[PDB]
Amino acid sequence: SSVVVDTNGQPVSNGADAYYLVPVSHGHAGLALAKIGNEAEPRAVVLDPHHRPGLPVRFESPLRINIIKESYFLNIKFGPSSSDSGVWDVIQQDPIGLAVKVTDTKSLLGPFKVEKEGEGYKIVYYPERGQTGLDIGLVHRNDKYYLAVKDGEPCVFKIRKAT
Amino acid sequence: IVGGYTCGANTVPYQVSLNSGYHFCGGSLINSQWVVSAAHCYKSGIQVRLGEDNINVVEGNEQFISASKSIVHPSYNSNTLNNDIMLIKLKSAASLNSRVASISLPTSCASAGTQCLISGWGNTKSSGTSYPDVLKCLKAPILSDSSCKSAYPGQITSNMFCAGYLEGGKDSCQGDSGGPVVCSGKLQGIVSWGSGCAQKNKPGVYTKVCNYVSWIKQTIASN
Repeated sequence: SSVVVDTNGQPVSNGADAYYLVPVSHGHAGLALAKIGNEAEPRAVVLDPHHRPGLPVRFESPLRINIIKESYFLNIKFGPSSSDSGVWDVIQQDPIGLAVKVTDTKSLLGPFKVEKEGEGYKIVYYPERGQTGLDIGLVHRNDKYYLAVKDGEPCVFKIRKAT
Repeated sequence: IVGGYTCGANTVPYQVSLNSGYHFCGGSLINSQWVVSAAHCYKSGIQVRLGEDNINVVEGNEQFISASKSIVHPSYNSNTLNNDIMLIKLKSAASLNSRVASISLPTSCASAGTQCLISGWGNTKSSGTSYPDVLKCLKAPILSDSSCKSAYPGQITSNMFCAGYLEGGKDSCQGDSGGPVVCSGKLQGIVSWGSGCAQKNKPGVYTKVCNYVSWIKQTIASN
């Protein structure tokens, strides 16, 4: 029921604005793209020290309200607002596991919710909407931090408005 | 409002805005002390603003009345968007005048093709964002339920109806939620949700007010 907000105290807009995800435990890490296995194009989302400020995201809910709540099912996407590229998804992939990846399709109701955690916010993945959720944490590999399912060990974010 | 026109100051006397320092949802004034809106517009400490045409200027005929009770429909489902309706009781009765009038509850549900009026301060563009200062209006017809279920598979409940234009270009959008859908002088719909705004084969979906008329009366009577 609580509103998701930015660092300036303003409620997160619905698709309208992009926001940087600034981790509290990785001050020098921004959202970025990397390859996992034998992929030609980078489709996995990582926290990369070689990328500050990281890639900003947009929060989209089909509800025609201008703010984002904890209880809304959300799509998270890179790039422009109405585009279908850069949409986040969870895909079983070795050796990381339940890795956050990008696709070019946009479901009507996304599998993500933004929930309060510690001093900030966590991205919670629900395989389907009614279910129990899985916190997205970090899998340490290749001198970068792959965002992935790590229930009990959430990755904590601040949400910084793109300006 | 995408593809609409400027209403005018006195033209939508039942339109209200839900505020907590900023505008986030629309609403409908149904009597002197009660406003209806969407369930997902629920917020703590809602302040209700009546009689606005320009939201960014204190035009003078406005009244800011704080909510006394914000009652979401008890069957509201945060996962399925069904039962998307909320009641807001004002702490004091609103004064009716040229810019402030109540809209009456519907007697029956409207049938496909009925011409309806949708209003709100939402986005005017299907891609990107642009928020107007003055209230915007749009005429749009109710669509048949068979085409409605085809547009949004598995998501259309018995308490919802589609409205708009299958071509696109004319639709409600983010920021209109909770606002009125008026047909024949009756509050028939509440703007709820849709896939993007004004996209082809992605019409607006609106809560079917007529299913809740007894509950509205029971809730107003009980409180």
